[PDB]
Amino acid sequence: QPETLRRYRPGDPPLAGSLLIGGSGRVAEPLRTALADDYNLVSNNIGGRWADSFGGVVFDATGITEAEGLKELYTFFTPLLRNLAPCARVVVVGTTPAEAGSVHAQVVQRALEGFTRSLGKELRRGATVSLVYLSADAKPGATGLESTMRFILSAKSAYVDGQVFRVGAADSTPPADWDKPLDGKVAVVTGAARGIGATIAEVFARDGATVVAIDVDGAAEDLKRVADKVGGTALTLDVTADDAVDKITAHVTEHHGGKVDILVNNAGITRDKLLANMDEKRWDAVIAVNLLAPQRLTEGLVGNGTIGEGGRVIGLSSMAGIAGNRGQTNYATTKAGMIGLAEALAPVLADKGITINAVAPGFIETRRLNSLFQGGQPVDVAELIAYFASPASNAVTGNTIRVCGQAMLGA
Amino acid sequence: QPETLRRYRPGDPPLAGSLLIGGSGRVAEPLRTALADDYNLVSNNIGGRWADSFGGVVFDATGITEAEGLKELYTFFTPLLRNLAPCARVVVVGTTPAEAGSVHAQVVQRALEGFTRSLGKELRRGATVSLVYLSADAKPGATGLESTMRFILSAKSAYVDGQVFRVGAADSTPPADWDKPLDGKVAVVTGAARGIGATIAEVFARDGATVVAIDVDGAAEDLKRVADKVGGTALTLDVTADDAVDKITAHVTEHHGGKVDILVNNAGITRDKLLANMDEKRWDAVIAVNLLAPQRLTEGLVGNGTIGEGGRVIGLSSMAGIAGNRGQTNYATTKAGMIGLAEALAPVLADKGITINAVAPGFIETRRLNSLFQGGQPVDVAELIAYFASPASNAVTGNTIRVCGQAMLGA
Ligand SMILES: NC(=O)c1ccc[n+]([C@@H]2O[C@H](COP(=O)([O-])OP(=O)(O)OC[C@H]3O[C@@H](n4cnc5c(N)ncnc54)[C@H](O)[C@@H]3O)[C@@H](O)[C@H]2O)c1
Ligand SMILES: NC(=O)c1ccc[n+]([C@@H]2O[C@H](COP(=O)([O-])OP(=O)(O)OC[C@H]3O[C@@H](n4cnc5c(N)ncnc54)[C@H](O)[C@@H]3O)[C@@H](O)[C@H]2O)c1
Ligand SMILES: [Cl-]
Ligand SMILES: [Cl-]
Ligand SMILES: [Cl-]
Ligand SMILES: [Cl-]
Repeated sequence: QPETLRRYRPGDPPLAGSLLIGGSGRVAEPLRTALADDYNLVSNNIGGRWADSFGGVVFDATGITEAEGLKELYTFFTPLLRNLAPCARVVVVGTTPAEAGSVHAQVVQRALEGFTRSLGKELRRGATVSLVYLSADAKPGATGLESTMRFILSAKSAYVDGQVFRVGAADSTPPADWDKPLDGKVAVVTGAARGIGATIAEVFARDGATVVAIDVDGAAEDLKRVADKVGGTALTLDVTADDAVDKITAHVTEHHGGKVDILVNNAGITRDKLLANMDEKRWDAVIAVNLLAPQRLTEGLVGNGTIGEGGRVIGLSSMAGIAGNRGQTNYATTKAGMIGLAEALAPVLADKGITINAVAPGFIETRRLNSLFQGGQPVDVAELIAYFASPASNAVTGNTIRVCGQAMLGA
Repeated sequence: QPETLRRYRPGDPPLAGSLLIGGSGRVAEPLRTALADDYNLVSNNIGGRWADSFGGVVFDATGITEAEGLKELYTFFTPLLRNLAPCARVVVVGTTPAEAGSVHAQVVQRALEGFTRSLGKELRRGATVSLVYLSADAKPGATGLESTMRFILSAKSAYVDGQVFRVGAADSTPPADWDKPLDGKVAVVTGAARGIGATIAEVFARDGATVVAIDVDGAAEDLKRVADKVGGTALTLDVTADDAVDKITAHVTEHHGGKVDILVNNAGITRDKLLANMDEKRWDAVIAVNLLAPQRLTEGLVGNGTIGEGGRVIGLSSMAGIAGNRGQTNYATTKAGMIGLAEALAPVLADKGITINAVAPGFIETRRLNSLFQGGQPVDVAELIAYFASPASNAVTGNTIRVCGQAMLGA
């Protein structure tokens, strides 16, 4: 039977149980220190006695440098798995493999992904697995890791499973309130009149953001309703229009102090057709909306300073961009291009204090061939986007993370 | 209905039809020059008239630098798809995205993978798609690309579909005979008494190699039969033994002039068990054979000079190492570690003129959830390994290529 997944609501504790952090690397102790107040931390013990089920189990693998040392994964996890609660979170933290410092160490840190993806296919009742890599150059405090662990170790990550998160070397500052992490931020969401975009607006506003909801003229009525519901503003415009950057710039100058902290390139279309049967309009329309427009909005709003230091850009990719899909040579090209935008701009935007990442949804109820045996919800996608958008996620850039319940499909 | 795939046999032309090479980049013309004698090259024409079906179609995308330029994929391929023969080969050649020279160019070169993987899911009757990336620093002649194109553009690649090949900057020398590419090479194949290993030995010997077939004492009878059939030698040994490197070194010194040109780390075991139910022997045995032994044989034989300039190391990974598999936290860790060995040693071994790569088989008859709607054969795996082993594949290192018929499963 498919598990009814717990999802986030204000005031509900992050985990449905205790948090055990172990392993003998460089992140276990600073992570225990950082999470002790908001989580119910418990220590490991040889007797295998714990009053509560584990809501979260984190293994710090950053100290493993030899294949003989991989046995620590086995000895740590085997006594703990039967105490996992439904919808528990299992996380392994390693070192970015190319930075691990020796051939042997790079081999074992790379091997961790085989372990985590397999373990995810063994967990039951909605529990998920995650692999987080941390740069070898992060400071001892590992503050740049905190927003990633807090996203994973919460109900917000309910439909993210089997994924790899890649954290760089930079220190982070926490938001004033981890429960309102986007407080004071101005967020532009394209395609916000319906679907995933409308839910992104709601989750952003839940987290304290001021949302500029963008959609086409034909959706003006629904767009205003979304904007009013979230306490934000509605901007009707076609993202392919020549003056799109001008219009967004004028709008946030008029209403929101002249800046954009978060840009979500969510607007998109499909024109499905086998390539042998496709005409030019079906190709061109899809490239214009799904690839040219996100590139132009991102470069234009960074280029005129509207998005500045602390900025966050998130693009909507798709599993079709990663695995391909019959009838979608146009669409999948644009969604692989959205990954390309994150990967190509990440070093360029890092000089400006801006991150850029991509989310690749799988099956979103807008089904069963995944570890959670169910389809995702729009809120599950919006939560991953909000994680990237956090002011505390400054050390997370160039990532593509799938929100798919650990779907079988992929590359 | 599943297509009966054409596979390689000496004297059969490489393609089942003509070869059309197009696109306006830096590889179209030198590739036409290199392949003109052995292939039946035809030019594109606006009338759409060709006497024969296409056995191969190659599009050079290295000149595309702007998303508006991606339309060349559409205009080139749409008139050509209906003339593809059964088991045809479609290839797109691009530039390594991080080397493409501008943000816009990196975006479009990265986007090519969405296009190719989608097109593969539209081709019919056994035809396959491939994406090849070539370093921006390759010389105009693109000689380092030739062994990759010749593998793809042949029946040898029958079960390789949807994959990405990554070619570096180095020039290559062709073998004296592309139909006996391993002539004169000494190849060590572990686990060669049965299964995929026995077929690797046969394909290597077909291609002209002298094979050292390695397996355990209990398989001595079958091992000798394989060795005799391929004209090579049998070496009984357990690859986990302390003196394994010594014994291989002594064996090739006694019989094969003291050197190893090709090492295939194929021996492997499984001990499947849910991690919660697994004991220490099931973990340790799998790490010892599948990860520690390949690392030790590779580093030991490079370290004592038995594998030198021109050497080739190929490891057997697995789709389980990429996607994970229930009950295989031990096995999948080792198969992700085999990818880690290729990725970590590639820069170290490049200083010695040695490449190292990994092959990840999917479903090998030892089924239907792939683009070819059928399971692979051991020969299909062996052909991909022989491609890496070619003396002309010196510009191919650090690659992991799946042999899966474009399986739906993955990461
Ligand atoms: N299962 C899924 O729905 C799914 C899966 C993977 C990825 N995605 C991606 O997620 C995003 C949201 O998908 P969705 O299913 O909610 O889509 P949708 O079609 O329901 O909504 C997209 C919105 O974008 C708007 N839009 C389209 N073209 C526009 C333009 N030129 N200018 C401004 N607004 C424009 C539409 O009017 C619409 O309100 C898209 O980028 C889509 O490709 C969706
Ligand atoms: N479908 C598949 O068969 C499949 C799929 C993906 C990957 N692989 C990998 O491909 C390789 C070959 O698989 P296979 O199915 O042919 O396996 P197999 O079990 O049929 O044969 C492997 C051979 O290795 C030998 N071997 C095992 N331990 C050894 C040791 N310590 N020293 C020396 N020889 C040893 C065995 O005796 C056997 O002859 C393995 O690495 C396997 O993990 C196989
Ligand atoms: Cl450490
Ligand atoms: Cl169609
Ligand atoms: Cl060029
Ligand atoms: Cl079991």
